[PDB]
Amino acid sequence: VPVYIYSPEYVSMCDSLAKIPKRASMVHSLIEAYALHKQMRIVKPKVASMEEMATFHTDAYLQHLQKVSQDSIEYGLTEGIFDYAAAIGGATITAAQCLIDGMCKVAINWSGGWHHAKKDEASGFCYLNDAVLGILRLRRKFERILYVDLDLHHGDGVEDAFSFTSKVMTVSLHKFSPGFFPGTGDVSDVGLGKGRYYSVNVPIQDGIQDEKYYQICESVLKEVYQAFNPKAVVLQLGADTIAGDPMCSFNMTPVGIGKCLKYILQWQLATLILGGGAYNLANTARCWTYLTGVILGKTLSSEIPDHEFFTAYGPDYVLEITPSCRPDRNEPHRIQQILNYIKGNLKHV
Ligand SMILES: CN(C)c1ccc(C(=O)NCCCCCCC(=O)NO)cc1
Ligand SMILES: [K+]
Ligand SMILES: [K+]
Ligand SMILES: [Zn+2]
Repeated sequence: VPVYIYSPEYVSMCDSLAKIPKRASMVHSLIEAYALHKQMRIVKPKVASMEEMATFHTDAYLQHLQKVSQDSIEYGLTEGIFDYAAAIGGATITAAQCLIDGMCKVAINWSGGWHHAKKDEASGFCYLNDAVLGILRLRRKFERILYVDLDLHHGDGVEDAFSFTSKVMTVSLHKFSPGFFPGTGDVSDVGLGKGRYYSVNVPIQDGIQDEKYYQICESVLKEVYQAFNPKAVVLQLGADTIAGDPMCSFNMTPVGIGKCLKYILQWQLATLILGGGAYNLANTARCWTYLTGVILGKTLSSEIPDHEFFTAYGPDYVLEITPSCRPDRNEPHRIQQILNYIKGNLKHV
């Protein structure tokens, strides 16, 4: 039975210092309104210790972050932000611990996925890279970890953490366009040194929809699985790809993301599920509730059930999201060229 990382205090903490308010409450409240929590093993998250956070971040960065939370320019830098970051990092580590111990094959921290943070630098509103911390916890048991990042943005912090190693392969599908954050992650970015070809990047343009996205994702993950043979997976599912997000870049629905998730779940590997960037509150809850249903194999009712935040689901009050009427800017020949480039990189793996 999947593990669901959750406590009322954790959700309150996540919404107190969140970049987007009440997002954690709405996601959990919708999952609860669909009664999906009854089909999962609810595990209270522990708070990450200083030593656990220092598995990736430097002592100087963690000490400075802890002080200002009580030369910030140097570390890419709010009251209480350190306890917030330690709570989210501890939640992802707790999920990874559940996977190590064989408590489950899928463990979910929807409030995690803060993929931009570097060892000594906050970045992209990420003060602590819980995805890296979770991978490093999984490295206690699993020899090869696959990190898949389906956020709108390039998972640069996670890729940079493992750029020099072949024990962790990072795969990011993201918007890539001059001026678009964080600006890295071209298909030519393949890692460095012993990690060369163990970073995979799929640059994508505005307006992609469910069918073409899944064709790209399935093609990449199929070749990655055969070449890399991962023993565990960490999957980042930032909902800022979803139609109606203020980012207004991709044109996805949770159904397309869900097919990517299903393809990974079929591998039967230990799988750590994370959230990520997401800026439409109601659509974020829609997406991650639906994806929770996919994890559980359950079909959900279309009408948003009556619950605390029902009035936020206008004007339609249904779970389904409709794509926006705007163009797909992705040229099929550019996409194929990217797929050819990646296939050639993975022959080296
Ligand atoms: C209030 N408002 C509309 C905004 C405030 C800040 C930014 C921004 O700094 N953007 C640059 C940093 C982008 C970080 C993206 C985080 C993300 O989703 N990563 O996956 C933009 C808009
Ligand atoms: K991504
Ligand atoms: K790597
Ligand atoms: Zn994002």
